[PDB]
Amino acid sequence: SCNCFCYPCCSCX
Amino acid sequence: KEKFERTKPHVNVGTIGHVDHGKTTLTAAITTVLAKTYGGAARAFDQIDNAPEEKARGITINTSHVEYDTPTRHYAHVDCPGHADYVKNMITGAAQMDGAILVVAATDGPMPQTREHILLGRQVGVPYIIVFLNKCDMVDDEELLELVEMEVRELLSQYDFPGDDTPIVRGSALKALEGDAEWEAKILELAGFLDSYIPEPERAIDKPFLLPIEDVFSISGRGTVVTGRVERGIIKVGEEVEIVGIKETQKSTCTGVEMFRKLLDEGRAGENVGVLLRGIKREEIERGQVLAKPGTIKPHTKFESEVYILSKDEGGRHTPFFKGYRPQFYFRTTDVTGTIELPEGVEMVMPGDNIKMVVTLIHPIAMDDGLRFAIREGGRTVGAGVVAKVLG
Ligand SMILES: Nc1nc2c(ncn2[C@@H]2O[C@H](COP(=O)(O)OP(=O)(O)O)[C@@H](O)[C@H]2O)c(=O)[nH]1
Ligand SMILES: [Mg+2]
Ligand SMILES: [Mg+2]
Repeated sequence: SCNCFCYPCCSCX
Repeated sequence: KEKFERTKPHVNVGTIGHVDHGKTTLTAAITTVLAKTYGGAARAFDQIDNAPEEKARGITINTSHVEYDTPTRHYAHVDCPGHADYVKNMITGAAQMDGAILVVAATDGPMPQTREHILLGRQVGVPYIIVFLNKCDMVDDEELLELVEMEVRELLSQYDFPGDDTPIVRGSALKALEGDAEWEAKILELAGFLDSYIPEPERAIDKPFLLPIEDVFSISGRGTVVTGRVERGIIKVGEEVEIVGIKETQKSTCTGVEMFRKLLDEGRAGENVGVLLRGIKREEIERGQVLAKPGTIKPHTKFESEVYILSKDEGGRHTPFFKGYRPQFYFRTTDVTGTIELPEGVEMVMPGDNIKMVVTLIHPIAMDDGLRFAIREGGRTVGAGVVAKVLG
């Protein structure tokens, strides 16, 4: 998921 | 100029020891002699002495950073004006020290901050110390020189450093800085010991994988993802992980990694990633737990620490705290209440004090010696600490 340059986030599938 | 590629091994060092023993003069001497001999930028006393303020873990510290090279290695070096700056830097880990240069004036011998910096060095995990016996231009005898050397070795051994094996350079930071070839040679000797005695430190990427968990969410029919910044190491798709702290330790497998909405085969140290886990439910994992290489980290509730309490000016408490103080301990991504045991005969801790504290948390968290933490209380940061010894 969910970030894009540097803040917490994600995904995986 | 190839040095712009930064391919040489990198070592973080610094000058420690009692006020006025010559730490800043030695720092200027090291940059100047190494610039003349091998090439680099020389730094003057005034530039290093006028240390800018820098914020650590919510704490203001005055720190000067310099860099210098030897033919085989690159050094980043820290030097600070006051003893309080060394206390704060060492406890917070704001300045990394792969090795320390303990400066001892031959004229005064070991002094109270000499002992305190060796003691803190041991508690915070400074792994190696080399000694620069300074102001030898003021001591023409040998009975006092061999005596101070002997006292320094015993002092280092008193705090578990190998005093007998410690390189001790007898020099004059001032005379080398003034360009005297005989004294400049003692600076080259010191730099040679930086090269030979301080081993190349282990890079965060080569350490066992660790990720402190922040957010947790499910991807329908694919499993649970945990987000965080990879603290150290690498996680690869297909590798097993342990989920450590707060609750009983669980096992899982990394089945995916994503960063900036791009699916990757791995997550690396310093990267803000999401990690997809096999067979873990959303409610079985939480913030503050860590993902780690199996068997490399354990959960603990009790530990010994070195803590620095913020002064009023640093935005900390205005009044001391006492035994009975049950504040929140901030570890990586969460906070936990703990009970504190102060040293024998200590009833209060004043703002600005640093002390050894034995803490017992209400629940376990993944920890090892050297882990930093903050102390917070309704609703500000009152302290900063480092785990000195895990107790169980
Ligand atoms: N005679 C002599 N004086 C020195 C030497 N190194 C430092 N000093 C002097 O000692 C004083 C304090 O030195 P400084 O580098 O500021 O110490 P610091 O507080 O440890 O950084 C200054 O007046 C320096 O010029 C040395 O090798 N010989
Ligand atoms: Mg200084
Ligand atoms: Mg003495």
